[PDB]
Amino acid sequence: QLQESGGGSVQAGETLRLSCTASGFTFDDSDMGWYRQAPGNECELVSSISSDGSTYYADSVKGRFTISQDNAKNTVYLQMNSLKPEDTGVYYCAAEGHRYELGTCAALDYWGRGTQVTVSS
Amino acid sequence: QVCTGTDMKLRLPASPETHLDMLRHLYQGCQVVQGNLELTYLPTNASLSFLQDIQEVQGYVLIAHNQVRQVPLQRLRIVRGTQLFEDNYALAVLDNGDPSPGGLRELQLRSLTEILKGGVLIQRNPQLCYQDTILWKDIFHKNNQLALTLIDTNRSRACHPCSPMCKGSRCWGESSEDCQSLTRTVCAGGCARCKGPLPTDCCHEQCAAGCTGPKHSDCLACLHFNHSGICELHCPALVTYNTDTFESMPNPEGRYTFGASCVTACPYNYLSTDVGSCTLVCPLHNQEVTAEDGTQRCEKCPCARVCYGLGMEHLREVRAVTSANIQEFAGCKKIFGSLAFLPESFDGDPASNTAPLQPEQLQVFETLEEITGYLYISAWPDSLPDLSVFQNLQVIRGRILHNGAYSLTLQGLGISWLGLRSLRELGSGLALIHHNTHLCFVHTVPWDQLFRNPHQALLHTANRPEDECVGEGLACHQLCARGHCWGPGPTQCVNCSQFLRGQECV
Ligand SMILES: *[C@@H]1O[C@H](CO)[C@@H](O[C@@H]2O[C@H](CO)[C@@H](O[C@@H]3O[C@H](CO)[C@@H](O)[C@H](O)[C@@H]3O)[C@H](O)[C@H]2NC(C)=O)[C@H](O)[C@H]1NC(C)=O
Ligand SMILES: *[C@@H]1O[C@H](CO)[C@@H](O)[C@H](O)[C@H]1NC(C)=O
Repeated sequence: QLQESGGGSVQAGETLRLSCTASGFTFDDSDMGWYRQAPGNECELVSSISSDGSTYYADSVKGRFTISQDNAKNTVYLQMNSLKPEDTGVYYCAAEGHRYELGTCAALDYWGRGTQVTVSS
Repeated sequence: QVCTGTDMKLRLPASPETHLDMLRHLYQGCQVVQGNLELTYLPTNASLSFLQDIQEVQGYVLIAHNQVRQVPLQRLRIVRGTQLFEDNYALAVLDNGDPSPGGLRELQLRSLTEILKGGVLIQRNPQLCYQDTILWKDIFHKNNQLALTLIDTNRSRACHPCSPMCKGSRCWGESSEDCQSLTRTVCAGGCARCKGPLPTDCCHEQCAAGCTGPKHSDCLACLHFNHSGICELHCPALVTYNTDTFESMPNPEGRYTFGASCVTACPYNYLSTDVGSCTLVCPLHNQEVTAEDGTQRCEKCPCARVCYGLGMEHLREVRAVTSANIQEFAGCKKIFGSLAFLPESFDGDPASNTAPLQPEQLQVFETLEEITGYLYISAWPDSLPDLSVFQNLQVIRGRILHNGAYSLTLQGLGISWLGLRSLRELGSGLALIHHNTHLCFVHTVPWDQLFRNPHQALLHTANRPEDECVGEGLACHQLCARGHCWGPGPTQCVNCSQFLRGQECV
């Protein structure tokens, strides 16, 4: 059972740490990924990490967002530094392996998953 | 719990006065509908509090020419679409409104979450909302091939938008309870149905429309068959084969497949097969058989010549018995098919050059003793006062019913009485006797003893009033036990008050 934590209202330029916690599982040999959906904008894959720790990002997040899978506590972290109001939306974590059909953001929105991000200036 | 459906379509009921009564009889207390759930030509006043128990429709749901605003099909989880409206749609909603405004306003199919085969056709009904708000492809099954959807929003009102609590603003109604639950498009692992986002929340492969848990006991609906609360792919075969020789021995775990539920034995008026099935028409290179206690089965057959009625063989497309084809029933003691008498029968058609049918040609049916399908009569020779040519008819099975509801249909006939003295049972379906000006001896027939399941009854109206019959002295002879008789005199009594005299009573 995967749950998202770490959301909140913050002034832009500040930082937030996002936690993708699980209740069972192992993310080994199954690369994870954070997604995000801004109000009335398309679902976007912000960052994803491999089973071996080879990270990927998008052009808007690189050098500001660092993704990292803890093995022991068995939780995926996403550190978001240099936040901009363009970031604001809802961030859903979900295995790129176990991918949905109606859309990652849209399906996880149905089941009431992900955590809220809010950014003013 | 399980009930037969109908097969009328857009065709218009002849007795609007009893039409609703038939539906109540059909669908009251019924959880699963074998064949089609057709709801058609209903008024505004109409109470449909019987449809509330309906849960599955193996046929196609049709809601057409209905001035009602509510159609309570809340508990309907799945439509298998085995048969399809226009062979393309599993759910058809057509012309519901037009000449407080009248028409369907909400569909409120809040539990529908499965359509195994067939698409959705909604058109021509102004009051209806929440028709384009629904994500139809989540209700559509994965392997469903017929995934067509033609919907019409053209309306004459304002649609109060879905509750904010409806995820995706997808809803059947403004209410908080009428939000469309998804069970396919929002699953992972790819598994057809789920109750959550993760693969560990996937429904068993043998579930349909969703589930409450992982195992096969938890299914909202079984995709294939129901094995006493479990959903197997096939039911347990009745035959096990010797490892060495292949000698067919009957196993005690065996179950016949009736609809989508494994059963110890078939229901009444249904045929058991060696193939481990319950059915109404027997497979090809097969013959019908009777048992010690009347139980009808289906043995493989050299296979004996037999008499086909309407809806079988070449008489599949034939509209009704006519002068061109009346000769075939010669000597038939049992017709495998339906007998339908229409105005065009006795009038004939000069465009085909099929001459009229004379009343003496009906003598042929003097031989005939059983009808597998149904007897339909909206025409007769005014010459004949009654049904004498069918005095021999012992039983109408009604395995094929007219418009899918009626075993016995008698409408618009100039005849004094019936005279089916032999008619001891009606296997399945309802009796529609109406708009027969001169008909007496109707309340004299004990129809309570001709019916076999409670979903059956007689629906009568626009006849001759019994008040008039008794007044004109038309009642049961004093030698007919409990005054049960088919017509005037001791030549009609059901049980004779004293000993036989062949045809006549004494
Ligand atoms: C499939 O057919 C079965 C026929 O039994 C339907 O009935 C269901 O039967 C199971 C047990 O086999 C019920 O579960 C439990 O039964 C016990 C009694 O043994 C009861 O005390 C428990 O509270 C529990 O209900 C199940 O509820 C019952 N469902 C009914 C009667 O509606 C079954 O529902 C059919 N359909 C499917 C899709 O399984
Ligand atoms: C049945 O329809 C008529 C139409 O004039 C209406 O007056 C009546 O109120 C309806 N019955 C009920 C109980 O609303």
